[PDB]
Amino acid sequence: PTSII
Amino acid sequence: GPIRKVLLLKEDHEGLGISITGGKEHGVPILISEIHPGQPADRCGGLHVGDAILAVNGVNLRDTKHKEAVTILSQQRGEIEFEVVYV
Repeated sequence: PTSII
Repeated sequence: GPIRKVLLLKEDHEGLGISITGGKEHGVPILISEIHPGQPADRCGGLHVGDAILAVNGVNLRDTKHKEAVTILSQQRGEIEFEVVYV
């Protein structure tokens, strides 16, 4: 799982 | 490598410019997987793909699940201190 912030 | 504390300046209208993977449920640190060009993390010059984010503004993220770490990171404003390490 990848998140962008 | 050694722990570094790195400052990032984020305007309210922009994101940090970082992709994140990892977290407690994966048995690995919160990890920077991408640094996006022109955004605060790129501009600061001190954050790199492969860095583990140990803490942000004194919030220890060494043992936090992905979602909650991302939420904490997303809540930070202005001049933000990242404690990172490239082991």
